[PDB]
Amino acid sequence: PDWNFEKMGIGGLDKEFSDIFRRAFASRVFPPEIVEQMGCKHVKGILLYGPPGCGKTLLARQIGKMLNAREPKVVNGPEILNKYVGESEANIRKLFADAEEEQRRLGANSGLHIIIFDEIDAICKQRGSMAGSTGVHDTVVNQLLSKIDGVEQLNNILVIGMTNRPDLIDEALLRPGRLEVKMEIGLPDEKGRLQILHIHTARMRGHQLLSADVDIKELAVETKNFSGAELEGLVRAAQSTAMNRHIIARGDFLASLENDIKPAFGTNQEDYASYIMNGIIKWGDPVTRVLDDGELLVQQTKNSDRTPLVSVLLEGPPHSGKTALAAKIAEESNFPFIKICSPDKMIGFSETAKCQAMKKIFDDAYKSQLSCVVVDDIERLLDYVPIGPRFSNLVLQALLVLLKKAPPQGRKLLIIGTTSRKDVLQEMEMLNAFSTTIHVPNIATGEQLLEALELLGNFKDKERTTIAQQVKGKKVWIGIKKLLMLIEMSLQMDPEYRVRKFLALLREEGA
Amino acid sequence: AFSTTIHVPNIATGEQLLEALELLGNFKDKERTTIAQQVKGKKVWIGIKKLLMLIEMSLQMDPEYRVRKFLALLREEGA
Amino acid sequence: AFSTTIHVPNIATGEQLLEALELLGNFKDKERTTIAQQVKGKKVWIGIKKLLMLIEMSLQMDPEYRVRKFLALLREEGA
Ligand SMILES: Nc1ncnc2c1ncn2[C@@H]1O[C@H](COP(=O)(O)OP(=O)(O)OP(=O)(O)O)[C@@H](O)[C@H]1O
Ligand SMILES: Nc1ncnc2c1ncn2[C@@H]1O[C@H](COP(=O)(O)OP(=O)(O)O)[C@@H](O)[C@H]1O
Repeated sequence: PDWNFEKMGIGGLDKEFSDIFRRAFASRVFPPEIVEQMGCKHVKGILLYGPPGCGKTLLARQIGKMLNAREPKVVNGPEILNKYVGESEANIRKLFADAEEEQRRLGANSGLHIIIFDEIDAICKQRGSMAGSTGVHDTVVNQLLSKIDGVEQLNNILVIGMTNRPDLIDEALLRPGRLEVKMEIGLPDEKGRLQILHIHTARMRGHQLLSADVDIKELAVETKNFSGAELEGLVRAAQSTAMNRHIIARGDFLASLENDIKPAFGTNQEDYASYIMNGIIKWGDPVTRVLDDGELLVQQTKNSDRTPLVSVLLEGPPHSGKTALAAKIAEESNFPFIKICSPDKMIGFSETAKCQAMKKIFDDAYKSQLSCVVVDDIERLLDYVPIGPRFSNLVLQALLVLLKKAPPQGRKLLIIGTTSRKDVLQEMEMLNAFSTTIHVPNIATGEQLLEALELLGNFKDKERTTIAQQVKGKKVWIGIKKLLMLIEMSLQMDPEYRVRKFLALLREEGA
Repeated sequence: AFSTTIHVPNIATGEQLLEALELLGNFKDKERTTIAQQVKGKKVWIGIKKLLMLIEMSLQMDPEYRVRKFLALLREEGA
Repeated sequence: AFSTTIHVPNIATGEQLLEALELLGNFKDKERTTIAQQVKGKKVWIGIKKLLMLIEMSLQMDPEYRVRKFLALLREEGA
């Protein structure tokens, strides 16, 4: 048995490699004298899927190193497509034909010619047969499988499939014998990451550049979700500070410093700022009780085995910063995975491009254990307008099934809408699908207003005395983003005229 | 085009509802009995998949306020 | 554009019904005496392609509740 992971190359996924070893590759490592009776033909092909950056391509070559081929030829799918019809399929034919010579020449004792596809998922779209929608590339796959399971079948081969979209592949491409067996890779647990860190450090520890104040046990777990690929870049970044340390003139952690730089596959901390200008200004009880409620039912999820999915939307009148509150609710529990979906970046897209950004985000999210995702300004991406009813049916349809779509077993998430008007939604039947709602009343009163202004501190006691004298009495109904807007508009004034400008403008709010 | 149809009734009855709690065991005898005093001679029309979210959302709470918000959020739906 | 039409009628009479059942032979005369006394004087609008579902869907029950369900189902459509 040659399958031990004390060999350094990869780690953390030990069970999955064990499995392929268990049922996939046992035939090829066993004394053949027995099986030569049984005539058991080997797996010709295998599939493994998972997130992109989790070190799958070093598995394949490692089994090639483990059980020696001449060498791998690795290819990328898009590296072969041609406008000219003949060329693309022919390339594949060359790849296979390299082996057939040895197989027929040297019979059935030949060594493996191994193949790897970096991503199939474009080429292996599931063709379907009818007069229309035959397909664009539906004829390359025929040549492929005809090589795999075809006439003059060969036992001289091994082929590795790779994808991040396992469901689009045709079911016959992967029927048993052509590729029988599938494995899932999922983003590694902290144990796998401490192994990986042991790996990439193993030279540094030996060369003793980094001798001190370095613990992988904490430094692994402080990140709950990363890809093993980024960590090597991280280690390279960790290597960069010692070289950026000698710009001034034997190694230090800069990891705690640099982790803020890195966009993860998972959570990001640097996207708040555009959404959070000012932080969370608590003007009164409703604000704090709301985000307290957020902190309340988040625990529901994290402590629930029977409700993986939960959902709310923060409704309220406009310009109350519901977006910001949702962002804070995300930021409050230090989740593994948080992400924004917003029209800001999906701008100027068709009804089926933004959908494919959205399915991308959630199926990206499904495979994390615990997550919080947020969608802002539902009305906008739904492309709602009152004059005419107009919207894209596609979007809400594909959205609400996701609100009713449970992720795979053992993974849980909550989802957050910021919709500012729900009458449409009640009419449009998204509101029965959401579990529950939050009214976010905008500030209704001056006694709360001046309090907030004291928290900001723009205005003096006299400037504030002005307000306190004139109106205690009105109930002003105002969204706060507008408040900030016009104080900044009055903050520029002749000081004597500063305040009553604010007041006069403020009395134009309506209702 | 469809041959026949079958109406799944939603759960009208408090007793029937109470039996499910009795079945699931999310709630203890003391509170369930408190509900029995509270809700009987009563018709309640709420969804099952709604119920799950209710009992759990309350089941994460401190016990004193737990049931109180439960039936409050339940009575949020009259019919 | 159509040169002519044909109205196809739908089964109007327990008479046509029960003789159709004489034809199929699924139900024998004894139970049909009951169904006779049930249909006479009343009108029926149902087409047979739906009937031929009702026949077997009732058939799969035990014989005693057989015909009572059959007609009791047909109450819905006949009304
Ligand atoms: N606790 C708070 N109360 C009120 N406003 C806050 C609070 N915390 C932050 N904000 C402010 O909310 C503003 C965000 O704007 P806002 O999200 O209200 O526009 P919007 O509501 O998305 O627009 P629309 O009303 O069309 O949805 C920021 O300036 C932010 O500082
Ligand atoms: N144990 C491991 N787990 C995850 N990733 C690893 C591990 N060991 C190495 N890696 C990194 O995983 C990366 C995989 O990159 P590659 O396979 O080229 O892109 P993709 O993973 O998207 O196909 C490699 O660059 C490698 O540095």
